[PDB]
Amino acid sequence: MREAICIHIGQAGCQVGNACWELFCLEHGIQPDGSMPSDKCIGVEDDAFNTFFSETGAGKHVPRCLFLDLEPTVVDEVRTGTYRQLFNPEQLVSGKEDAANNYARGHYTIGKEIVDLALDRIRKLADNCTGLQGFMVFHAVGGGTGSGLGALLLERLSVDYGKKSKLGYTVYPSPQVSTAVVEPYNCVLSTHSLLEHTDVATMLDNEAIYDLTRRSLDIERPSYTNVNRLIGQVVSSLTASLRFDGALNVDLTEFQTNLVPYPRIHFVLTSYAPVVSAEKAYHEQLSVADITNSVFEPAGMLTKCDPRHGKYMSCCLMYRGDVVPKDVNAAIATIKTKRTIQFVDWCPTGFKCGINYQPPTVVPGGDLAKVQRAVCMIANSTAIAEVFARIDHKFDLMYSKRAFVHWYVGEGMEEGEFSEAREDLAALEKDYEEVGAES
Amino acid sequence: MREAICIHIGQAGCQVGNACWELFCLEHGIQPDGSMPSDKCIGVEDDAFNTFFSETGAGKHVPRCLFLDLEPTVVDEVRTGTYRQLFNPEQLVSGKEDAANNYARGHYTIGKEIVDLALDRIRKLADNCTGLQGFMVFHAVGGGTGSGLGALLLERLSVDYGKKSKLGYTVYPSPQVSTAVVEPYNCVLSTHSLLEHTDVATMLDNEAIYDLTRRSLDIERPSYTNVNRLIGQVVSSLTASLRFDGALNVDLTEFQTNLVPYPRIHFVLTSYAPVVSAEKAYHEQLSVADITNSVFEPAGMLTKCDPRHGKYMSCCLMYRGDVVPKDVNAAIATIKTKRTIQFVDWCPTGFKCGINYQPPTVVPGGDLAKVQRAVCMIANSTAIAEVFARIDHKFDLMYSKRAFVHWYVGEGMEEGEFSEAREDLAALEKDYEEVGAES
Amino acid sequence: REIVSCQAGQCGNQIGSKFWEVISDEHGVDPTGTYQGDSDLQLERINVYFDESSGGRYVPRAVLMDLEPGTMDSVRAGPYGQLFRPDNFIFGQSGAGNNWAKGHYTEGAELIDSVLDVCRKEAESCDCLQGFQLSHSLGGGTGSGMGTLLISKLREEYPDRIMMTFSVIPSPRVSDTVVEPYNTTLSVHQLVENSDESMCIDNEALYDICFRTLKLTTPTFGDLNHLVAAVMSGVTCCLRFPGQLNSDLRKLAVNLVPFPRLHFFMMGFAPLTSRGSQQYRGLSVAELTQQMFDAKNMMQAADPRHGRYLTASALFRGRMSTKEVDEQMLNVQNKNSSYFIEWIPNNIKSSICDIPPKGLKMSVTFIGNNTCIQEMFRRVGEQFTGMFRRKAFLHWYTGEGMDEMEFTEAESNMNDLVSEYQQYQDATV
Amino acid sequence: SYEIKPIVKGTKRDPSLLKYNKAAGAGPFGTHGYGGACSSLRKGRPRDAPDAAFSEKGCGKSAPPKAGAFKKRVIPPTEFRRAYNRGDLPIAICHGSRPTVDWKVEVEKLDYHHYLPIFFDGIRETEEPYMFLARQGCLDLLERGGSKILPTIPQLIIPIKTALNTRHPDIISATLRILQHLIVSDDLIGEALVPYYRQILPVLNLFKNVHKDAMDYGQRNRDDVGDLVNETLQLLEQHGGDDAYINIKYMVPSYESCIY
Amino acid sequence: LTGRVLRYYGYCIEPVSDSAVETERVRKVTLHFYLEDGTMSVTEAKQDNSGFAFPANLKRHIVPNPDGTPITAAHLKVGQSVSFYGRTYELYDVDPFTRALLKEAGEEVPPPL
Amino acid sequence: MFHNSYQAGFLSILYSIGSKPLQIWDSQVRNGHVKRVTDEDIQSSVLEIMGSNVSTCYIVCPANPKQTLGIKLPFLVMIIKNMKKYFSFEVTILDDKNMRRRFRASNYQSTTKVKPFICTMPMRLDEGWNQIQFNLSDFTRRAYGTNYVETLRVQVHANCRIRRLYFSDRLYAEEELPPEFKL
Amino acid sequence: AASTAYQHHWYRPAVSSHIVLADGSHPHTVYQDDYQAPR
Ligand SMILES: Nc1nc2c(ncn2[C@@H]2O[C@H](COP(=O)(O)OP(=O)(O)OP(=O)(O)O)[C@@H](O)[C@H]2O)c(=O)[nH]1
Ligand SMILES: Nc1nc2c(ncn2[C@@H]2O[C@H](COP(=O)(O)OP(=O)(O)OP(=O)(O)O)[C@@H](O)[C@H]2O)c(=O)[nH]1
Ligand SMILES: Nc1nc2c(ncn2[C@@H]2O[C@H](COP(=O)(O)OP(=O)(O)O)[C@@H](O)[C@H]2O)c(=O)[nH]1
Ligand SMILES: [Mg+2]
Repeated sequence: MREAICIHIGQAGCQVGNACWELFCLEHGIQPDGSMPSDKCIGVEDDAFNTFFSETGAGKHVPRCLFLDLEPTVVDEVRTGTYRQLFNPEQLVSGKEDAANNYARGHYTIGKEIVDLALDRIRKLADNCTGLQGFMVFHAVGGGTGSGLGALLLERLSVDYGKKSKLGYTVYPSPQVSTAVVEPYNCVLSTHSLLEHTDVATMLDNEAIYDLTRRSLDIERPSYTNVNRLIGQVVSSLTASLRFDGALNVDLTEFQTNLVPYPRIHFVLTSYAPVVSAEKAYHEQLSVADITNSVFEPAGMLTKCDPRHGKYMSCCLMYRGDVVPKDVNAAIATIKTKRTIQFVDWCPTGFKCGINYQPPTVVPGGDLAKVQRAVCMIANSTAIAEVFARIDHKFDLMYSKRAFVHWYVGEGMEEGEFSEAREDLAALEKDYEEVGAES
Repeated sequence: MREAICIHIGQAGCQVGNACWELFCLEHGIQPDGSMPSDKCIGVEDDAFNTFFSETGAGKHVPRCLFLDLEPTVVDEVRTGTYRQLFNPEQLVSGKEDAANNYARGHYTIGKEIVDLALDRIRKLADNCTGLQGFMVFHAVGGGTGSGLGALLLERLSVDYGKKSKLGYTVYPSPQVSTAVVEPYNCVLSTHSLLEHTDVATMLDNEAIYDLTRRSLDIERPSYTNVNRLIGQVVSSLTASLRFDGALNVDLTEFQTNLVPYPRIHFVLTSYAPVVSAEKAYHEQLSVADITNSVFEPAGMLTKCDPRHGKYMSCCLMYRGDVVPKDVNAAIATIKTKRTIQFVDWCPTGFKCGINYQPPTVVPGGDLAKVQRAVCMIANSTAIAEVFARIDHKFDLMYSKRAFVHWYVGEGMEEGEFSEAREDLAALEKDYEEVGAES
Repeated sequence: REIVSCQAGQCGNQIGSKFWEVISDEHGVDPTGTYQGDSDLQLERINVYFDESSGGRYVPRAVLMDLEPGTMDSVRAGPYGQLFRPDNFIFGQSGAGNNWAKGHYTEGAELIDSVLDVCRKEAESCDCLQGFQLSHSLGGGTGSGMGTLLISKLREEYPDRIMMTFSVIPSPRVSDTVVEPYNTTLSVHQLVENSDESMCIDNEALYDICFRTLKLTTPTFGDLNHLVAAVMSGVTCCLRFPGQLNSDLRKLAVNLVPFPRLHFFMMGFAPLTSRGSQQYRGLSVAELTQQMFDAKNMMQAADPRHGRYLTASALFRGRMSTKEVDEQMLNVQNKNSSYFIEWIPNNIKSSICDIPPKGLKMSVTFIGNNTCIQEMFRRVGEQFTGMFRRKAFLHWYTGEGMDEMEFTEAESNMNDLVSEYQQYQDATV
Repeated sequence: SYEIKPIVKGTKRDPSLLKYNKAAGAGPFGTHGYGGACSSLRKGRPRDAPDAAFSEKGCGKSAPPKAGAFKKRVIPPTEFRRAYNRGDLPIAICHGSRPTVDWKVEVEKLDYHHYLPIFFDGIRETEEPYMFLARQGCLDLLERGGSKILPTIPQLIIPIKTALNTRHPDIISATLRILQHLIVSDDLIGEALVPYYRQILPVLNLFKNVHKDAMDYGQRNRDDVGDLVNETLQLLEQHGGDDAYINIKYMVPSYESCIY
Repeated sequence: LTGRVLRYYGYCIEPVSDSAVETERVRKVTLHFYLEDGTMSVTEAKQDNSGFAFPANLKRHIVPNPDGTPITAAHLKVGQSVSFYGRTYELYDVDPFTRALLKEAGEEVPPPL
Repeated sequence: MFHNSYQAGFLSILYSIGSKPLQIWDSQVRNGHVKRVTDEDIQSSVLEIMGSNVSTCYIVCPANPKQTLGIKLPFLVMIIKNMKKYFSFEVTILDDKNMRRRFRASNYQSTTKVKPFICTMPMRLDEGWNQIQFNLSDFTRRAYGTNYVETLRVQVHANCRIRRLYFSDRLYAEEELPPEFKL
Repeated sequence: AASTAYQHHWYRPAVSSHIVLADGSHPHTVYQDDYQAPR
């Protein structure tokens, strides 16, 4: 029970899903063929994997994931990868041709001919789960599929499943590093849909991961593999509360009401620490206070956004390991005593904490170090106005003389869709500054 | 005890029966030489083969079947095939010159040519049967011999064997795929016997099995072999209730009473599920509700007949494997609560259930995968009106110009037999309309 | 006071096989037929159900009845199917066809002679035949039709002896036959006249017990018929063992049947609890009575809240005091007198047998002649009228020799019984 | 402003006939609380629910719903209406002092097997002229039919049953009078009716003791359903057979023998 | 493993009470042990003049020992006694499939008796 | 439609003399034609229905399938001309047990047969003009053992020549027939 | 090296002793329990 359905949309979604499922298999001792060989100390008939893996009468476990992509190379590589027997033959939907970095292409032309099949797969996933907590959606709005097809899928899931929780660990465009040029267009168009049909969206850009891995993880040349492994570690830390016992057990929908002050306010910073290499893991006495301070440090943030340029409306810390509630209180108190990080005047509490007793793992193939305790922040702050103002200024620069607009309007999208989504983001940034304003 | 005699008419009936008999041999552990080995693999009840195989004192099991085709290719090639020692040298009747896809030729010139010897064979088929349940006749009404000779054989069997059960598992012309041009003529002329001298007729048109193999099996290039294997699986599922023990064992007459509301109304749809490949077999939680819903789905249809175009009159379910009675009841309850499918107003019960403890067997080298449980549906519904209307519309289109009518006239048929067949049809579609009309 | 039993149809054969398993358990009889009980009481009154042979084998006094020989083979393929005498297995070559007419007139007549012969032999062997018991289902072909023919002939031959039936009335939610209302309507009118008492068993209520009460995941017909076997043993527990307040089948009939037509009863068994909650439950007379009168504990689909109790019977088993088992009835009557009929004071008959069913501290079987049985009679009545307005599935019955007006006569009997139950439900003082 | 709904019970505009005979009605053609005051002088809130039945506390004031045996049932469609509208019956009303039935064709020769069941089926009717024509035709045919009434009994049982099951007291009284006239029409007709007690008696047993020093001034109408039931039971026992008493007792336990 | 069934031939020694032709009866049966499920079934060969209307069989299911534990393949041993449901069989022979399977599994089957 | 109308003596459902004779008839035509022609035998205009397929093209009364006739008259008299070609007609009636029973007569039929909804008969028609008389009540009794209530629908197929269709309560003689019903 | 419907069949192994007494003996009647030889 307490299942969470993973929906990996686009190339970035597929990569982060591969990393997440490798991490989950290592968590639950599930071999690449999809079974536990022999576990004596781990008691039999103990099913903590139900939230991510569904059992079969043959003793084999199938992940509760839908790998939806419009182009076949990534899905085919996943098919030919190590998890051949693990990943389901279906629930692994691959299209014919890519969305061409075009939101309209992914949302109106090729997205339409695949969303019905994706929803059939989602229904076949959900009817199995009798206690589905919600949908964990992994996508990057910069590309075509992750923007358009993700928007369409979320739009139809909203009406199909009512008020089911939706946690979208979304990769928005980074301030200055880009892998595309129509990326601001795709982000602006997808943010409109995500505002209405995304319960909580989580920052997952690339520059912050690169900088964090270069500084703390102490490797000169990190790449998408390291970024996806860190994303998977964050996701596992967030979702482990419903997987293992702890002092403060929290579900996916529990922090939905604690982290969202207003319906339009659902984009959240994510932090994780101690994200350190084994070179300095023994050097540093990674206590609860130390890891909490490193998490609260803007340097350790997983998006290139500045908490000090905004105000923390709310925070939700996820302690993972041997973290004592007394140590949690000490860390929270010493955080409140600080001045550089400040809460809004209307949210004196501003804090949520959830403690799980299972220590975080270390994944071979990754640069992380084994630690008896870690902590992941998911925090709503007014600082997101900075990144949205940056991306919408890029959008205004692009749409000023209508560059790359014929490509979008050819697929079938309205020409006024750009403008109307732009007033959407204008109202979004407006309510950001006015909710950051004092009374 | 509980003997049932298999009849195969036409080439299509010959291949259908060949697949049925290989499946029966695999189920009953009978090697192609005709005798069980010293080391049994089946472990089934000792009386299981008694309903299909006569046991000779030497220890060989002879099938209780009569192959009857008017041209020697298929019969001789079976005589030379793998089951040389399995099949009786007699009971394998072969004509010398083909009926040439002409109902009149296969009913008057050559039907009376071969019917006397066919009944001579059937007499010794039946004298060895002390509890003969009935005759299961496999043929295709679209051919010449399979229509005309089948009609004459059914006439003689009905007039000489009294009220013995007649289960005609016949192959109708499909709505759009048809291999012959005089095929609607053959079908409309065989309707004379299929309305009066047969008891329960099951449609096995090729298009629906084609779509089932293309979609469920995910095989791009399916053939007559796959179609016949599916048909044999359906026949085995239908007869397993009398072959093996079960929670609700039903003979032929038990569902004969339950499935035929009126003497005219005896044409019944068929649908078998779950039919899956080995790739997708082990990744799915095959539940009773899931398999019942898939059966009721048009994907599981073995006939090109959309249920929503009519009202279900009497459905019968044959579960095989570990199927639980209240699991069946829950599936039936969710089917009743489903609104997209509707039952006729005067038949509130409308459901027949029979559970057998023998899971379906798998033919090595085939496309069927090992399934822990399965279910086959046989259903009388008013949705057959559209297919009957399309077939006699095609008949009217050809008969308006009297095309291909001299061929039937010259083989001993009065030219008014076409008008009689059209009258019988036109009576049938709108008597189906009568029985489906609301009270 | 010997009782001779008959199992008609597949349902009847399975229920009787499990019932004989339970009875052999209670009397300490193995499948070999030898007695290995540890007490004198089990062997003291073993002659009510078992006849001793020369070698000491205790053959059940049961006659099996079904046109299908496959299920006759299967029922004795079980371990406790070896108890029955081989000659009692009477079957036909052709099955019933799931047709009441075929099982009652064509194949019933050609086979009923041997069944009457063996039943007459058993009756003659009985020192004092108290009565006949039948187990069958009203929806089957030969279980309903041939069963009703059998009960009619035994009524004709033995008018004064007690007649008992255990009929599994089919229902639309567990409808596994399209002619279930036809068979039920054609059998109910025979059961009204030819049966002294007719206990009703229902599959929806049995599954409700197995799921909501017993909590076990997937019990099949075996565990489903375990409850019916326990009830059918608890009916005559008072005959088979002595108790503080003895009772027999005519005891129950006299104290339970107010009028000749009204002899259809609902059944209940206590205790009934899951394996995990067996040790957490405190067994007592109060808990027993609450499970008896609990609506969900009833094993037929008719809510007692919609009707009133003509009469109830409490066959308690186990060493217990008497004023508390009577005081439970005191409380039930006093605080549910709205749901009990006023002009029948003390609607609850009580009887105590010291010997409990094996494996239980204390138990009880409940007999209920509530007036809400009319609801389940109707819910088959409208179904019958629905299929009979168009007269579909009727050519099968008419071609087997039945007459058209017999179906209307069966409707008349259903509606008359329903009207009688309504009249005596709403009758005042 | 508002609208008034008159009480039309027992009036010319009474809709009971319309709602109980569907085919009828056609024309001639066709807040604070106590948080520290925990005291023993307050009792728990009573349940008084249908689910409260058979609970440990008890059902309380809850009662099971009435079975509605006395419920005035709806009239099923009658073949008499359709036959009369089609013109099969040669029946008319001879208006005058007291209305009577005029027979267009010769009446001694008409097929009783075809006509008398229609008339007995017409007793369920509720509007003029159908009810009057059916009942008066029944009266005439039974009074002066002859020996041809007897063979029609088995197909006459069903209309009498269906008229009785309607639970309308007026229809019960009418069919009771018609049944008495049926019984006093021949010699063997009572013995023929004896085996069919199983289908005619239940309504009589239900309505045996229903009655509408105060003198019953309205008695020429003879609408007393209970008195009619008692009289027809005594008359059945009189003009029945040796087994008539036991057959009547099998269905009316409160019956008391007259001939004995 | 769906079709893997061990064979175990056995005989039942059963005294006869009052037969003029015999005083002892030997019932030769075959035990099928399905390795797929652990279920066991008992079948009896139908002789031409055995005098039995139909042979006594046991449909496959989880056959328990008299104590209550289910009977596995370890309990079934050649030359030994198997007791269940009050019925005792002395196993004496198996088929070549079971023989070879026991050989490779490591249990040395006794020679046929 | 005639439930509320007078039904005694005679009731014509089709007559080739009216201005638009097919008011209550649906001319379901496929590969055929329905038209009023002048017959040389009687020197009068009569209905004339042709078609390669007898089943597809026909005329049915009433035109509206939901609507139905209400004629109680047990005799149906049809003045039709034998065109030496395949011909058929259909009469749906309502029986006493409330089934729609369907009596068909065709010239291409071999032998009569009865099936739970239909009763098919063969006809022999003399050369020239024919007066077919169909006794619905007697044939319903003969083929079903069931009383006749009233006819619901009449559907005479194509490939024939038609003068007049009328229901009568009893077997009227030729002399007793009115002059307008003559030939 | 080496869940069909045949799993679900459960049949009692042998005669099961009573739980009324610790020894498992079949219980005595009320008469035998209460009315014994006076002590
Ligand atoms: N973390 C991570 N992000 C990736 C990866 N691959 C692509 N992305 C993100 O994808 C964004 C660009 O979009 P695309 O290259 O078109 O990929 P997409 O969003 O899945 O859309 P399509 O590939 O066109 O279907 C970049 O800004 C990246 O952040 C990856 O392997 N890891
Ligand atoms: N399901 C199935 N259908 C077949 C098979 N072979 C042929 N058919 C179809 O059945 C129709 C009639 O085949 P038959 O019954 O053999 O009649 P026929 O083709 O005239 O045979 P002959 O007279 O011997 O030549 C053909 O038009 C095919 O479309 C088969 O093997 N399996
Ligand atoms: N409780 C119980 N009911 C059964 C069993 N087998 C069949 N039934 C019921 O019996 C009805 C069908 O009766 P059927 O077997 O056709 O009777 P038969 O034809 O006379 O043998 C179904 O509605 C089932 O609910 C069983 O083992 N236990
Ligand atoms: Mg891509």
